Amino acid sequence: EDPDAWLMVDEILEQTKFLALQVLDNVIMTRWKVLPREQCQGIRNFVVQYILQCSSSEESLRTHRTLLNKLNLVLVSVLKQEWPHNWPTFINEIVSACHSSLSVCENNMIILRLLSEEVFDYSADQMTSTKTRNLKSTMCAEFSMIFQLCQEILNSATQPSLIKATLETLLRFCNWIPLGYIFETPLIDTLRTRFLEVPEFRNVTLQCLTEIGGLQTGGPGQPHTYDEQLIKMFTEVLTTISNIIPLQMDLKATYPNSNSRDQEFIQNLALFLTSFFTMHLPLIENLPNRDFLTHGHFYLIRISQIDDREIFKICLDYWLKLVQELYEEMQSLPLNDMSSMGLGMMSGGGAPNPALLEHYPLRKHKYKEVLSNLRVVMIEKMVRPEEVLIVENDEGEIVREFVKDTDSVQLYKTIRECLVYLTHLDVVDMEQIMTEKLARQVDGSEWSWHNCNVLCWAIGSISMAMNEETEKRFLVTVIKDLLGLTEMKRGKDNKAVVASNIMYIVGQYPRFLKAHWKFLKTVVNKLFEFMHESHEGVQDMACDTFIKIAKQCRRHFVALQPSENEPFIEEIIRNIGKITCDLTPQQVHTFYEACGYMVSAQGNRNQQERLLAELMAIPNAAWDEIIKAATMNPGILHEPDTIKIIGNIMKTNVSACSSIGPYFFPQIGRLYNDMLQMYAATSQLISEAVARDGEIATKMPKVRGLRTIKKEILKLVETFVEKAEDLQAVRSQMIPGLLDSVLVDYNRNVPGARDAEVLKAMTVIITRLQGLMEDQVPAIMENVFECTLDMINKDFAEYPEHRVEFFNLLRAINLYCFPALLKLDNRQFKFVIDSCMWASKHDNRDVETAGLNMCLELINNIAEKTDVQTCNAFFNQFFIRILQDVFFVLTDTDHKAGFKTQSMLLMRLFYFVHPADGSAPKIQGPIYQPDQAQPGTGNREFLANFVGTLLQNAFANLTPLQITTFVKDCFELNTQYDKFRVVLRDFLISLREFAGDNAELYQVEKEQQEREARAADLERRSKVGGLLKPSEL
Repeated sequence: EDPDAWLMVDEILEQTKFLALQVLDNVIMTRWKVLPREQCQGIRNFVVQYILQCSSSEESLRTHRTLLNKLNLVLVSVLKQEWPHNWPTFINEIVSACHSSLSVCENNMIILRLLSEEVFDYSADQMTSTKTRNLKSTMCAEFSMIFQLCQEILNSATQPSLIKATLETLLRFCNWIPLGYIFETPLIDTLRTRFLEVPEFRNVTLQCLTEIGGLQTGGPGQPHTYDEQLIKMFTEVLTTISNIIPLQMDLKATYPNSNSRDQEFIQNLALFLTSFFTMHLPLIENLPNRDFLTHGHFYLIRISQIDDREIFKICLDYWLKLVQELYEEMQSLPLNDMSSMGLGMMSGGGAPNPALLEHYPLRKHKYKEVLSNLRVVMIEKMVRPEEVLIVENDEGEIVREFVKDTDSVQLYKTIRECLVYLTHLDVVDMEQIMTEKLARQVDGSEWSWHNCNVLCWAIGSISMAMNEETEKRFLVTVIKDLLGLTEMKRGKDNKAVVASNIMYIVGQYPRFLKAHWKFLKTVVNKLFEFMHESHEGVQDMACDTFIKIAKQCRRHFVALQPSENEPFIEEIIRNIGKITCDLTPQQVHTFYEACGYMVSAQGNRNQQERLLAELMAIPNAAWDEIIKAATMNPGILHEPDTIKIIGNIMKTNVSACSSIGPYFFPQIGRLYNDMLQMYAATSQLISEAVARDGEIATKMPKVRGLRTIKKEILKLVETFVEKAEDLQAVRSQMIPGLLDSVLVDYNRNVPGARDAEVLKAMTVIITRLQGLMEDQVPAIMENVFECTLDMINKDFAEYPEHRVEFFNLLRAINLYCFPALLKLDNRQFKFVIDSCMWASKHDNRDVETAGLNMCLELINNIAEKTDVQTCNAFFNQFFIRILQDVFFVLTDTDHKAGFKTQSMLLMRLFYFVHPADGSAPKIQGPIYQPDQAQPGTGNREFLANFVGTLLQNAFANLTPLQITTFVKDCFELNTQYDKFRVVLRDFLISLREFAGDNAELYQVEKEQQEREARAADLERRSKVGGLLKPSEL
């Protein structure tokens, strides 16, 4: 036990002694109770002495720096255990030690910085609600001594290392030091005058000042009001900064040509300004000079210009907070009340004419000039929107990208928000800036892909912020200019960029087009032009922009425009093939979806039928051709070409049906019969393929194709069933034939052949139809239930899709077709329960959630919707089975996520035995489990006893009385969910393994706060136009 270490440090010879030190530290961490008091005191004594020996000479210090480092680490390690108990003296000892030699003082500072790092790291995540303040107040007296130390040290020092370490320590202790002690003392003057100017001390000095500025003064008068001191600090520091940084100096170009220290300094400056402004802004506003506010914000802009993601993130956050605070002032105006006259700003959207408010005494005007710059920079720092699918790769060529980092996306949202607020503050100057940049992009030869892109992205992203009129004018100019750019600039790249931008913009402005149809027509034809170009990305974006525009402005296409002789949709239908010539099938599907929206817009039923007919003319004709061909021989069906084609037709129909909805029935009835026959055919082809080539045949491409076909058909059927309005007809006409086609086949098919999409379909049709599938339910269970289960038993993990969809199917059945469920054979029920229980016994959170949900719905339905004898027998077996399993799962370290439902489930279980209401108490289920277990009659008593027996297994450290109280708590709190689950939660927390398990148990409490948060965010955002995307409405 380290006697050999003492001898080691001296007698040896150096890696080995360090290793021994690490063993020592690891042991002290490992053990603390075992040591005898004399030996603990002794080890502290000797470690202190050995520290002292190297100290007295700076040469020895620099020579032994690593050894000193490990020594200090061991010291802080022991310190965490020993110091909180009883060691005030150490601090004073350190005070006397710094007043001994320079070196000793340095080491002391390093030590303080280390201990502070170890404790403060633990306490800075705390948010400093109540705890950090109390700790501060308790150790205030010692901290004062520490201040006298740091201050006088700062005054006496001449050695760089001393000053540096001192400042580091001061930084670490800033929050903890009494604020009054800080402010009354001329510490600030000392920091500014000597060290801030010195390059070496400058960064750390600035970080300290930043921390002081950030310091919350939650009492304006509680101790004293420190606004006056802070103002002096900010002013003088700002002046010094002005001296350090040239006005003419351009940060953007300079910054890349800089080392780590300088960049870190700029970061420190941004953090400083942002922190101070965030916490104490009105102070500078009220100042008469006004120069410092504007100068600081100008610095903020210059720094914001710099191309660095971190710095820019900081600046951006502050800018957002500022512009929100400024805007909400306008929002809180009495002028809102005069919205009726047309005056002021509506609660909705629409930026007000800036001129109307210039006569007001408002904060915004103070920043007027600054704002005019900010917008520009915000335009310059705009990023690629969600909708845009193409980007120039580093190498050169334009390419298509599916998704981007979340970090980029949230950045986009924040920047958009800022741009919107800026636009609201002054729509005119905004319009002027964007118009200028636009004119330069078109003719001014300020042209670059980057500039054009960011400008256009900014333009599109301000939709609904501007009132319809200014928006109208501006958009007219923009559209003309971009069309000009579209035809003038050539080459795949240039045209791709221009087209992309114009498509995004027109995508973002539906309302303008609604009142100005000619532009709508023009941009549509231009979309087709873009569609025919070589690059796939422009095709995709053309189709997507088209579907957006169709979605928002569907009604106009059906209507007759005064300009045109016929409805535009009619024009589209005839030329549809020519348009879709170059398209990939997905693009085609999207197209047909948009057209589907347009068809959905039609109020006239017969015309709707006609339009739908002519719309599906091509897929229907192709379908008929294929039907004839397959009718002659179904061998053609098992050909890659045919499979892919049929799949395409099906997907097209899916898109169309998805957009049109309830009025798709004329189309489907036509196709419906032949689909069933195709389904039966393909299935039969599979049965032959397997018989010839064994069960392995399913792996081969042909069978995979057949299954693909069947799946597509089913997906179409599902879609239409979702959209249906006439449930009775669907039940009568579609369902029996559908089940006739799918079920017996599904049963007879081999496991390889069986497809989960059938189960998905059953789930969907039962979900929509509800109590009309009840008659058909026995047929489904007969053909599905027994065979599917055996696919789970033999193979534990296999057929996961089948697993999830089987369970979800059962959930749908019980949830929607309960009265039908009571007819099941008793044997099947146990399997149902087993599946339900396993569903919880899995690592996947979602399927588990669904499982516990299903069990809950089950027992609830048994209680509330069933006769008492049926229910009480049901519980006679399943109450015990379920309760047991639920407890097993809850008690496990894994499956913590399920707690949210688990909590409720138990609550219900107890609810059925002893409720908290009733003049004469109402028992949901009277009789209990079979006699062989216990002949002892009584529910509550047996429940308590049994729960105790199970609980003793979990943890034996519990008193029988603890169990007793817990059970009673469970019984009385069955009425209130929150209280019950909380008590259970804390009770679980008490356990050691659960203490180390952390807290997943707070799931519900997390959910509620996010619900309210999002509701608030959406509420304030709705109050401001532009913040809501049209599609999000």
